[PDB]
Amino acid sequence: DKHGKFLVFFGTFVDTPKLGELRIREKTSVGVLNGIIRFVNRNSLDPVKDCLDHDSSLSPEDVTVVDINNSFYFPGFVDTHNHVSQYPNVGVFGNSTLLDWLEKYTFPIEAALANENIAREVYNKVISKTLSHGTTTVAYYNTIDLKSTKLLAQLSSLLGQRVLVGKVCMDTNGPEYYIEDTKTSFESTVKVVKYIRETICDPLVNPIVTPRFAPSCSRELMQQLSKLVKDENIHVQTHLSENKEEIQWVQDLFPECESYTDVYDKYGLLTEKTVLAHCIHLTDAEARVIKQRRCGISHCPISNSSLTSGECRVRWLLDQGIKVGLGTDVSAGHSCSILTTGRQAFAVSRHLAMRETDHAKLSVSECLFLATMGGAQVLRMDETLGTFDVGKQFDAQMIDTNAPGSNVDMFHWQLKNPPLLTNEDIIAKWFFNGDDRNTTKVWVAGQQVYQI
Amino acid sequence: DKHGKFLVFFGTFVDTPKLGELRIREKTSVGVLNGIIRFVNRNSLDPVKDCLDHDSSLSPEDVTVVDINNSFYFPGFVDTHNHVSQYPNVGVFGNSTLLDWLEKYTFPIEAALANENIAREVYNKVISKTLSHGTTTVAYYNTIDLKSTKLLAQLSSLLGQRVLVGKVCMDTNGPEYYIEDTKTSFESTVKVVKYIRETICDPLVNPIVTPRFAPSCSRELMQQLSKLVKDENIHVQTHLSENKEEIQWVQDLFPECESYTDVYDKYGLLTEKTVLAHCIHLTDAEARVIKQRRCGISHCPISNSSLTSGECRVRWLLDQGIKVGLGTDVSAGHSCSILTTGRQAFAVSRHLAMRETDHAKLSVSECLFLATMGGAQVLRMDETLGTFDVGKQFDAQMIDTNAPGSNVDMFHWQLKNPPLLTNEDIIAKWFFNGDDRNTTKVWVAGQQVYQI
Ligand SMILES: [Zn+2]
Ligand SMILES: [Zn+2]
Repeated sequence: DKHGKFLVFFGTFVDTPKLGELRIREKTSVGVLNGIIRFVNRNSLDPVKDCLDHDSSLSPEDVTVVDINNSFYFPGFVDTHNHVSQYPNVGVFGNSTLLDWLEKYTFPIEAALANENIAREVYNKVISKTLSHGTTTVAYYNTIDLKSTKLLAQLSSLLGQRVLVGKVCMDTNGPEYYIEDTKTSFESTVKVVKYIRETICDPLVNPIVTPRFAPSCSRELMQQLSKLVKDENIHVQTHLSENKEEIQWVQDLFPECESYTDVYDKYGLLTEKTVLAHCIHLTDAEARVIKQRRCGISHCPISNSSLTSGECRVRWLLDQGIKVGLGTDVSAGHSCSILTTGRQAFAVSRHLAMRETDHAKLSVSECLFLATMGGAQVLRMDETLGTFDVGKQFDAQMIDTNAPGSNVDMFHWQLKNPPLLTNEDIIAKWFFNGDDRNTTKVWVAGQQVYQI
Repeated sequence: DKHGKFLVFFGTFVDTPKLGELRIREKTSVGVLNGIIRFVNRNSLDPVKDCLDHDSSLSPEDVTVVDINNSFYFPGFVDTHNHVSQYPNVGVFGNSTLLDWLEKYTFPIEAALANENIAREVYNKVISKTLSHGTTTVAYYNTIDLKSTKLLAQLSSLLGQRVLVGKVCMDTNGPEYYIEDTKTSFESTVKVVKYIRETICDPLVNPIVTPRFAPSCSRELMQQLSKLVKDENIHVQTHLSENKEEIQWVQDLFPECESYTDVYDKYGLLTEKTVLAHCIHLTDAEARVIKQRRCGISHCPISNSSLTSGECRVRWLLDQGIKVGLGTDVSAGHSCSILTTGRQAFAVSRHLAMRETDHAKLSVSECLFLATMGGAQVLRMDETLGTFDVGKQFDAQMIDTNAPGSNVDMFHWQLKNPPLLTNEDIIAKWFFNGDDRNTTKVWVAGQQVYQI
């Protein structure tokens, strides 16, 4: 436990303060106290003295130095969309697309997690696994079950991950074994919000109102949830414009509205803290509404490709000023890793560029931005998360490209006559061939929550 | 060393004898002697007795039992296209597409490997790394250098991997520091073929004539190589129809020919043992020629996406009766893993299916076929490689989904009321979230060449 202890981390710090930038700070000291970065000193010669210069009140006794050539600190990844309850089905989907996959795999597994013994095992596994891949902040969809959603929030608090935890709302178009009535769906949401805020009462654990998607939620439910969201200033998360059959269904179910996006708009769910997953098939008018309402988009490339949903037009969304982050979308996406997700965002953008010009491509640094600051923006936490900057939370991971078993390797003669690698090249090697085995330590709010 | 010892492997064996099939044989005994599978007995109750029943000459002393719930044998992967010399640049390519990437990264690194000290390090690393990912057979492009290509063949023999080793041929359109004259390019190819066949003299190590691609090879060189290929019955490998600027260049360079494919056809390089990498932008006429000449195609999805080359129409090629395998295409593709390659073939086929109907999608089992039997077909080795069948080589890997650090996990309650996993589902979980850490042992020609 590091509360009350002044920390200073010394070494190389890599982050992405602006889309397209990759900031690499060598031989740098980062002072941290009670989870908050207090200073960042490049070319630091004396990390302890940097702390004493920063605060007259300190003595050398009060300072803990943490010392990092092939290693660097990187911010924690932000997973803006993850159905923790679906994790038993990662890799399991066959030839199916969205609506068949929901019926065949997803409602069955979510219903099964009403068993607290199963749910506890799944939650412990997913929180620990995502942390081990460097995910420090995650927006979780759970299930319609109040009690299991409360357990997920409790275990999140215990294990030290930064989370938003949602009870899924479904009062229409679900199987009889896995559906709510309207009053229960609303009242259970009120209870979970109060329980998280007043009982769990942990700055790292937030509620989030979670209408599953428009086919699952009546107009009455959406309007009731809207009012709660407004009155209590709560995050919202839902799916939008993922699959062509889904979109046709929404049009058939809500023909009084102009579009899928207009359904959420008219029934009050589009806010500055609304996280919209997928957003593939949007019209220009829909994207314009999203921009105007200041919602954020969770780009889920692994799911989108795996379920043959489509290609998210990430550059087109960014070009309009919409904030975009990455989501794993477990289990439609098979991976718990936002690094894996970033690699697939890179690939998807090139499938689009094959037809839509090079403008559509995302660079390595842009994908790392989406994986960190982008997700922080989508969660309206970018003032406190996503980079190594004064005043922000020390949510961070240690990357060691020479960790045991690493698939990232570099020959001595490549390191600064044969061609030499830049620092940027080293980061790219981790981006493409790194995995969890290179994440050796993870900190959330300046507390070490994971050790390899 | 297992020569002279009758082996019997007992456990679960998984392979793909026909495209679209996934054959799972539990509690099965596979007898192996001097690299060759001698019997496959399902529901074996006594593996030693199975050997004694198979061969009257044996005594129990002569039999070595190898005993495998979460583990199975799978055939070795076949990497039909890998530029080992480019490995220092994996992950390093920036925003570039093919022709810029060649000039900026590839000719510089290949030239640098004229230094035997560098080359030896790279070859040891790539052979060991690919083996550790389960690749038992690989077709390597090296460089234009005779001596380093000989070293690669020598180290391949020493380390036990099954290989085809090519000296690259370039006598046109290269930098002055990295180009051959025609006579040297041809005569050095004659020497490397003789050295591999007569000096290395190892059934696991074969030569392969390697015109880099049409822009690099004069008409005179291609015709001279053709005659050698025919007279000495040698494999051929080259690139075909990867990138639109490349294709335009070929048309400008060979306007007497009808197409890129027609260049290779007219100058004699299209044979039953020709391995054609990429094959993205083929006309119907080109694919028809490939079918008629019985060439095989190396599908390289990671490279194709990363360099924004295009989408290989794998189903369309298979539909015409052309054999297709997988290639890593190190370093345009960042990964040494054919499992990673298979996952990306799965994804690419769905990008095509988004526009070309579900017919274009490849299943998990089909990708595992391309990764094993498909590559064996492309190399004209499918009678002896690619499945667990009598008379074939024991090129195999042990997959343990519970190996240390595994990202493939399964809850006890999922294993045969909550939904249960099939055997096929378990294989899919490894396909999507497995990596080298699940490959715990690798055998080539019935000799263990790798241990985790
Ligand atoms: Zn989702
Ligand atoms: Zn290649």
